[PDB]
Amino acid sequence: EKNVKEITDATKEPYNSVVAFVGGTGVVVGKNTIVTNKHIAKSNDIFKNRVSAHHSSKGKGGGNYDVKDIVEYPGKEDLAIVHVHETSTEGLNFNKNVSYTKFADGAKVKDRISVIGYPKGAQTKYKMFESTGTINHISGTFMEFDAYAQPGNSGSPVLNSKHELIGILYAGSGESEKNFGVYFTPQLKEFIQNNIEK
Repeated sequence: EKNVKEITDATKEPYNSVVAFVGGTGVVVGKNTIVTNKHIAKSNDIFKNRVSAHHSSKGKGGGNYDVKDIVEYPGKEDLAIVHVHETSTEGLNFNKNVSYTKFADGAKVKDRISVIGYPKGAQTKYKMFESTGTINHISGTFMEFDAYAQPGNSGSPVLNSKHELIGILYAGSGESEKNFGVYFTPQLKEFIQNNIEK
């Protein structure tokens, strides 16, 4: 499926839970807590760069926030969580400018999904795009879906028809029209919930 539309204003749910990294995308899951891919978190840590809360072309941004620390998932799964300092250098509060996306118990094959991220964000000046598709395969922690994705879309939220979080993108095949995701089992939901700032 190639149905890709620009989200020109990202101040509303669920788009205000999506954040921009340099190399890709994350989701806001709880207080001061962002979920993304491992290499997105790791390579950002050695440049010590900021994250942008729901940046869009006409939206009015949610601020730019420094990273506190990074917690990686010990297993094989491409999952890292990221903590921010909640006060930006403009004085914006993180938790007043995002929403927390809900989990999504669980998913089935042939479900319609949305992938929201920043494909080729360096070339677009980081426009937010929504891409729709369908889950073809779920096996344990793995899932496959046929929504159009460009790199970019590393760590992009996969949402169901009720704006709830099924998982995140980590890999494409090969422009890509079969892409692979980290499907959030209860065990993965346990890990994320335990690492939300309180």
